[PDB]
Amino acid sequence: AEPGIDKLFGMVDSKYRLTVVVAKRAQQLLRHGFKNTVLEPEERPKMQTLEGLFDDPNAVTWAMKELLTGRLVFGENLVPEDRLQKEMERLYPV
Amino acid sequence: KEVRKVRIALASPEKIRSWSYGEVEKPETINYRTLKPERDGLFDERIFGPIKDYECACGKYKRQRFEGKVCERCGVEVTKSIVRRYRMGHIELATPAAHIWFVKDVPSKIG
Amino acid sequence: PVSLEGDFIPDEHLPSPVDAATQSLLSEELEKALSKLSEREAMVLKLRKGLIDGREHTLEEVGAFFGVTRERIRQIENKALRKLKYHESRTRKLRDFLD
Amino acid sequence: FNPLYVMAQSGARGNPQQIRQLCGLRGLMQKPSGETFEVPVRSSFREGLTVLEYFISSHGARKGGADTALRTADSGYLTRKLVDVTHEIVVREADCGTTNYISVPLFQPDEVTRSLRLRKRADIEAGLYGRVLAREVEVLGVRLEEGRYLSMDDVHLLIKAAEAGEIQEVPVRSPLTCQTRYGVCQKCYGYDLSMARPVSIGEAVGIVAAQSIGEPGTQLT
Amino acid sequence: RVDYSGRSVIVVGPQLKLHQCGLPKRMALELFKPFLLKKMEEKGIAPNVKAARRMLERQRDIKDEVWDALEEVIHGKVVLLNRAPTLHRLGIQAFQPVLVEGQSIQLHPLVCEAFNADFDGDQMAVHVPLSSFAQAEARIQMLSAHNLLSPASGEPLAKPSRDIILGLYY
Amino acid sequence: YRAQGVKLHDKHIEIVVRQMMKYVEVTDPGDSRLLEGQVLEKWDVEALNERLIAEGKTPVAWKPLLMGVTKSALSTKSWLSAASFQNTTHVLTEAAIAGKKDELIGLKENVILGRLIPAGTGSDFVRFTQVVDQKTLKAIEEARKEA
Amino acid sequence: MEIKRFGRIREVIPLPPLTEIQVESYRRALQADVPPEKRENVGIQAAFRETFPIEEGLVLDFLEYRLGEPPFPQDECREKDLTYQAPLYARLQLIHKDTGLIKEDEVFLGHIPLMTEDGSFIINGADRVIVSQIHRSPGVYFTPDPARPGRYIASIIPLPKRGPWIDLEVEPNGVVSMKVNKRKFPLVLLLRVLGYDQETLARELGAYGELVQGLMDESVFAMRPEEALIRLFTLLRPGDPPKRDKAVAYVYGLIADPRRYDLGEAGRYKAEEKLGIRLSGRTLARFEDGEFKDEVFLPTLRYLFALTAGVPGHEVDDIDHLGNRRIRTVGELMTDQFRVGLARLARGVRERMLMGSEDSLTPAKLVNSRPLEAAIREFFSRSQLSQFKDETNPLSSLRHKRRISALGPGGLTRERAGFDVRDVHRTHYGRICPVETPEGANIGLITSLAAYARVDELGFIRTPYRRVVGGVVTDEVVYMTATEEDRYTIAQANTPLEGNRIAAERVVARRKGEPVIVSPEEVEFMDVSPKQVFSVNTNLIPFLEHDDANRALMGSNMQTQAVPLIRAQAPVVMTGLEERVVRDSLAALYAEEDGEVAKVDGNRIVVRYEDGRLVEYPLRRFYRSNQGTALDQRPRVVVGQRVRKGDLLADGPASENGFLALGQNVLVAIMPFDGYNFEDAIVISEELLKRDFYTSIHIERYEIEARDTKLGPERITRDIPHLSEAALRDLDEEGVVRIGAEVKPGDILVGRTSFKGESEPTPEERLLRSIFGEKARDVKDTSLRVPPGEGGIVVRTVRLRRGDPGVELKPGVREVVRVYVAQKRKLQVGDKLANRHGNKGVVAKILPVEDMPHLPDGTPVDVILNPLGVPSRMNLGQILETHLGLAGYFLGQRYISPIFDGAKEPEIKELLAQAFEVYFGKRKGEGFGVDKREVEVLRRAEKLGLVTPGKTPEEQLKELFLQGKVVLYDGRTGEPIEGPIVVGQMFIMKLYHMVEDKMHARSTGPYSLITQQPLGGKAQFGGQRFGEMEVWALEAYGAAHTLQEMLTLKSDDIEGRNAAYEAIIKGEDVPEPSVPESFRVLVKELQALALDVQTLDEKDNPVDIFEGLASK
Amino acid sequence: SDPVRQYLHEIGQV
DNA sequence: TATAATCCCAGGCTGTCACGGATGC
RNA sequence: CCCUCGA
DNA sequence: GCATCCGTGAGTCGAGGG
Ligand SMILES: [Mg+2]
Ligand SMILES: [Zn+2]
Ligand SMILES: [Zn+2]
Repeated sequence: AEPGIDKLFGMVDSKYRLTVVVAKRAQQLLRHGFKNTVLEPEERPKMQTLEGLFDDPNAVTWAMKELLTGRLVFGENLVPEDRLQKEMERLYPV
Repeated sequence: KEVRKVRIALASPEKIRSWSYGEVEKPETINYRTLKPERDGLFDERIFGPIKDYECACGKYKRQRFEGKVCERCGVEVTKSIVRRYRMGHIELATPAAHIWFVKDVPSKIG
Repeated sequence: PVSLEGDFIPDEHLPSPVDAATQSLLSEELEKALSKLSEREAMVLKLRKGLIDGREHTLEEVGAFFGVTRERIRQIENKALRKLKYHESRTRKLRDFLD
Repeated sequence: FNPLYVMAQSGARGNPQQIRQLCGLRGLMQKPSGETFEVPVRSSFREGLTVLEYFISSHGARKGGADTALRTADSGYLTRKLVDVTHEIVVREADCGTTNYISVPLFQPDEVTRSLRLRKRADIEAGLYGRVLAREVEVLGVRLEEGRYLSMDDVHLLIKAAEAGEIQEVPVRSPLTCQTRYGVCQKCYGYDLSMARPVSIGEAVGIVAAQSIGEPGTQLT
Repeated sequence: RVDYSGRSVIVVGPQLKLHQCGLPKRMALELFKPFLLKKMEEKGIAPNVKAARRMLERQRDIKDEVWDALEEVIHGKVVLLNRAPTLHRLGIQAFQPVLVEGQSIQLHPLVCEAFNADFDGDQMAVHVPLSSFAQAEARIQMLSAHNLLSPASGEPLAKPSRDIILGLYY
Repeated sequence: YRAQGVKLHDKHIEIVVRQMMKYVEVTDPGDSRLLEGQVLEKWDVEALNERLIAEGKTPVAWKPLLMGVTKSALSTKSWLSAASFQNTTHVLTEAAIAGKKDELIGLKENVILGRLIPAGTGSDFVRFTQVVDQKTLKAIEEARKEA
Repeated sequence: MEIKRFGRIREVIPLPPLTEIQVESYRRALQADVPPEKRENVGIQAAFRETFPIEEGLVLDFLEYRLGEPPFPQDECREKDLTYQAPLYARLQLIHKDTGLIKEDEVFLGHIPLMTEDGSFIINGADRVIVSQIHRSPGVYFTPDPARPGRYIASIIPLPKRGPWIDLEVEPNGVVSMKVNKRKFPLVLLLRVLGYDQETLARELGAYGELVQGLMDESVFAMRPEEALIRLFTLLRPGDPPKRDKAVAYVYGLIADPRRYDLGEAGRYKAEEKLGIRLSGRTLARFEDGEFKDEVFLPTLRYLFALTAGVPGHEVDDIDHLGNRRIRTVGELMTDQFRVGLARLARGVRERMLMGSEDSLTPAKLVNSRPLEAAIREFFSRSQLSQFKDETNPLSSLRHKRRISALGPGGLTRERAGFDVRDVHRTHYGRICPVETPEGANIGLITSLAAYARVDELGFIRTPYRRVVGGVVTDEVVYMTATEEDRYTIAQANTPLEGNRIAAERVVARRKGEPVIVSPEEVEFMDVSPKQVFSVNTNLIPFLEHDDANRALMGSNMQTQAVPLIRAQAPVVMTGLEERVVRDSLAALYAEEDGEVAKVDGNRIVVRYEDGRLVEYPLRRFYRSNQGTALDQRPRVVVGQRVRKGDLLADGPASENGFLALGQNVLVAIMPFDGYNFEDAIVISEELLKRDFYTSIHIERYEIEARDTKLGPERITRDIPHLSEAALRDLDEEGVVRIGAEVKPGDILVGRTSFKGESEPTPEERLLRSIFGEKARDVKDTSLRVPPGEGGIVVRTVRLRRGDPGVELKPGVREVVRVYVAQKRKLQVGDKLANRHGNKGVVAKILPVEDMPHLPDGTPVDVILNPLGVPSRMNLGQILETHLGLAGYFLGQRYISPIFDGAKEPEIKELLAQAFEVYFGKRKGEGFGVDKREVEVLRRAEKLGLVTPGKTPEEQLKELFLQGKVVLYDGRTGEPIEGPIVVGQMFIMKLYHMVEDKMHARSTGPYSLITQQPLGGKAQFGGQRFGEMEVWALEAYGAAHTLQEMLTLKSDDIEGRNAAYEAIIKGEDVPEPSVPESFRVLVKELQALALDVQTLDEKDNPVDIFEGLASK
Repeated sequence: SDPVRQYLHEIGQV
């Protein structure tokens, strides 16, 4: 079971809304090279390699964890799309 | 644009003809040696489209620099072969005939 | 011939995604190699192999396009081919595409 | 602590009938005509049967298998029909705003027609659990408000109150009365029974219903 | 008929947590193959994609580092398991895979009830969701551990049965 | 279902039966363009009726009509649904004749078209939701405030 | 080892030859061993007799025929993919009615496929079996009118084809109606056409009250037979001019013509017996001296009227009765197709007779054998009852040949077959096996023939019974039909007998299938044996009477699925048929006569007999069968051995010393183990892999062709463009893989090069070409490689070349090469195991020997079965097999326990006791007492009530052993299991279903032509189908993007999928999907129907999904 | 119904 | 391109049921 | 597509 | 208003074989 699923499901008015928020954030992180993360270095999910701990390649995990943090804001009609896109590309170039 | 709807209606002979890229005159498939589409046959490239990407039948225009250009000699447009899945043919009947769906589907609409 | 009724029959015309990706990566890598040259010699190679308008020009036409003699443009083609050979022997990137 | 008795009682495996076949008599059997033989098998698989008894049992077995197959086919069909008729039903909003509802009876007329008796627990649960009350209900000093999703406990409580003769029927929001277009609303539908909570908007309850009816269909004897 | 879908015989891993399934190495390799190629380029196991694909083309040309790379690939992601016939939505469930030697798919003991899967030689199909949307959909919604109750009855579908009940009773 | 020892929540059956009661038959046209004995959806006839009462016209007198799931599925407003179920010929002919438009309301339609279904993550309710971190949100808030 | 056999029942007669149904049928059909003038009127002889003479040369007549020698032997046929057949020569003579000229010549009619010694066929190199079909026996039947209670329907049924089904009914208005080809007309008319007058019909039918009044119509008797005939012709043939000779021709052809109308001989006899009349011919009437004469119809109507009125001695008929159903064997079916082909040839003959010179003609010029050849060829190739043989083990073949199908041509169509036809009828007793039948849709349609059962010449099935006179059971064996059986009272075979006399004053018997308690004096007959009531397979299940029918069925069906093992053993417990089955299946070699064995070799066995002659038997070795199982015969004898007649010379596949060996004999313990055996799964000891238990040889045939093209010929070569020596290493000079080489997926069996198609080099290709300064070669690599997940060692290569002796291939094809790749398959995870009792499952775990629960003396069990299987499955036989198997393990002996005459409990108890005395006492003599753990488990047993309190540890342990349970030590701990565990020897088989064959995965690959959706099937490297129901799943979950993904990027969306793979391999997220191509196919296929399909926006303005490509 | 027979009639008219 | 020919491709060959709709006393 | 065999 | 013939339905996935 994905950790804190009860909490995430408690956050929203529909489970599917959660799914969308998560997937969108995952694509955001994948697009900006994770640089936009609200996670502190100790809050970073880790993959255990042959060598040692590395970052977690799965953006969805990251997204759900970030969503757990309560540092993300979700909703409809918060910002025009293009403006958001270019603000993110300005803050975090790819 | 975004597709919000799908309509299905009856097709006029004028509509049908306006779809068609040519009328197939002959009941011929392919040449029994060269294995190529017969002229005014069911597979004819003059109508439906080129067999090879951006290449005519005779081979006069082989490149993308010619697009929309119809070869004069073999009468084949130079374009993507994929259109052979798309472009419609047609057959003009001497005497008109009845679409059987509007005949034998009870109760008969025509009837 | 016999009736299709056919589901055991593959489609041999259309490219598989593998082939598509292969051609894509080949074009990209070729642009990488041609970027390591000067724009004129790269353009000469492109016009000689037909990467620009789709067809291969003769020496007189490339020479008339850049404004030089056929011998000159042929020699430019040669030195470009040579530099590409050197960069190929060095990097060995394109080898895989020779099948 | 006998293994048969253990597995049977715990529910791990086996049932009273199969066990009885393993121990006591095999029992009566059917003729191919659906008629019953007058002479039962006195044997158990422990004892072993006569070729005759075994033969009768083969009648029965064959009939059974056939039934199972043909049934599977028809059930598949029904399921497909159902999916096709319900597929556009999806929860499209929170409230249709309907004042309409249905009243779920806790009592059914006796076969003796002597009086009304309490409906079986499971039935009541299936008609009640996870539903929204369309009206305020005051019973056993407990206040059940309009807009309350009945929990399992709420339902048990209502059964109790029924046994006390306080309430014979429970008003509830139902898709039968739901005025939502091209689907149902949140309230009228119910719990999302997988999550035991109010259903998320956008859940497709048509396919759910269809499948839910479908799967046991193959089991219906 | 879809790309990125294999099938094999299912066997019961008891050792699986509810959210997991045994996925054979070969199968997992072929299904994730593009991701495996990309990850192979990210590492030094191959200069480029094509060389890596040709590398995987023959079985004796396959080394161990590619398996580790594959392990790096599938991290956090889930696949989909399905048994035919599919009677209800639980006929398909999401499982975070775990690579196993051998050709058999290892399934969790509980979820069997929802699949109506014993092992007589039943076989199941696998599917790899591609996008991040597909993945989030699978993990938040279609995850096995996330549906413990029948959407029909509202009773737990995943519950102890057979051996488990037997032991606890004993 | 009970008799066989299968627990099944009534609300599903209620959904289906609701789809069975979906249609009505006209016992009188009133001031509308409808014909006596014409069969249509209860929703549509009630909408038309409220439109006539609001207009002051005579309402359409109608009767409840119960049909099985098969006929009802074939009777749906979407011809892509009906054609993809059974009686394909009949459906396609009658639909073409009427020049009927499929509004792509249901799932099956969009499945055929390969589109995104109107349920779950594809529901218009939740699919327009946006995700923004406080840093980006504040950057945008400054860009908004400065103009 | 010694084999102890149980049971008090003495079988009087042995089992008849099993394959004899096939063999006798086909031989009786061909009569090749019969001189042409001694042949009877049946078979292909019947075919010739029916077809010829051909009139209107004016006359072409049949003299006789013959069968020649096969152009090739069997093994050669299989090798070269030819058919095993004999040339058919027939003698015809041409006779002009006028000239008197007689021209006579022997004509070649083509070839007739020949049946091998075991009862199979070889068609185009593939062994095949012809399955006997069941149907309604021809005759006259009467069944109650379902609509009208008290009334009835007479039905006259001919052979399949051979005539119309005729129904007779009494209509509501009272008239007698006749239905033919779905046409209702008064029978009175036809009766008049037969020449009947009201007088004869009134005296005949008048007795039955006011029945005959419905037969009375004055208008009919007011006209002579001619007028009535023309009338009926007008009734049956609207639009057809009622010319007299035309009507006579049609009607005669429809009823009195033996050529186009034939009842079965069985149909004839049954009609006679039912109606109490005698049939001269096989038709319903005759044409004699210009007029039609009655045979059937009047007695039929008389019987019908008698049945209707309630006239005594008249009854309806069971159409599922085994007396009213008959079996059409291979000879009869072959006869029919042969007949049709011959008639086609006759049309050809007449059509040739109307043309050409009327003077010069020969039987050669007239006869074209082509349609006959095509007819036979179609019967042995594309027909229904001709099936790919099941060779997996000998038993599979035997049963296959013993099958009975109700489907096929002339048979029931599926989904039109309900319960009545699928049911086990009371007369199935000793005839059709009540057990063996497929699971699922086919249940009840495919059945098997009983062991002692026989099919007679009339197509009916007979079962043996013993004559009982005055309470004395003789050895006289009377084979009875179902009706004959229904005439008597028959006691059970287990009936107590002192000598030949009935010992019991109360005996169990059957009257018309109904079980009844009777006196010895009332017993007419007696069962031969229990074996007679079940099939071959079902007779291989020990303790059958302890097994529930279903799991028994699975027992049989899975027995036929068993893969032959290298180490295979006959079961520790046997039913006694494990020998005969090997014999009749011709799997094992036998000594022809008495004599001395001259030589013994792997490839050869030479025997000198009492005659002095030296006979060499070649040995079949490592031969691949239909299903991929290896067939090889191991010599069982030593040089100079003295053999008698019928002694075993060599063991074939899956046989141990003349006994049938399918699976293995292992040591099982039935306990749960750590949830690995949860739900039918099984746990096995790794030791089984060590000693090569459950290991089999599997061969896989591969084939590639080199053909002539228009771009130039393909050729087999060792020169393959762009391949390293590493790739070509195991290839020989010609390009063929060497014998004995190990091949892995990706390896090349046969190198091949094909000239490239027309290639317009893309600018990238030209640039790269110029860069590497290498010319693109003419050919390309088409070479046959190894399918992923397959491989092995190469046993053989077969090369066929055009222009070489004895070799001619299909047009356009140069050369054909076949590579035979075999393998040795160790038991592994996912492989399926099963027993004769129906317990089945996959191996989920293989434990190292130290983890296996073991005996106190340190003997680890082989296989761990979960007990939870047994109770609901209700098969207890496996248990008894396990106990007696344990006693056998210790006493070192096997057993023969007949079915329903068994080894009962007490005897197994005694045997078990002896087994204990071996198992324990040895230890006490070894200077060891009882272990502490054993004492604990004994305490637990006392608490379990499994032992008696107060007895010594030894006595209690023995008390546990007679219960077949023993102390078992967990290998991970050393601590005992808290209770005693059942442990013994069980017979467990490896089935054909193995994970090596079934594992498949796909990323991308081949797509279908039109739809551009991926292919399917493993061999084609196909993708899994995501069905409607799966879409229902994803929809119910409400996962939109996963579904959409499945609908586009995964399957038919080409832009989507190419861009997808490209996106992933670049480490980019996948792109938004576009319209699936199959939708475009839908649109265009609707347009071809003249339907306009328009994709519109919200403004109803058209949106082109074809992007302008389809628009001018 | 049947084209052949119908044509035979139509031809039989002359 | 020249006796005279003038209405058939035969295939016949059967054990389901339920619903809707047109058709016939 | 038919058969046969698996679930 | 009530019988009768015609048309259309009748589980999924997988395997092998022709
Ligand atoms: Mg199973
Ligand atoms: Zn051209
Ligand atoms: Zn509502």
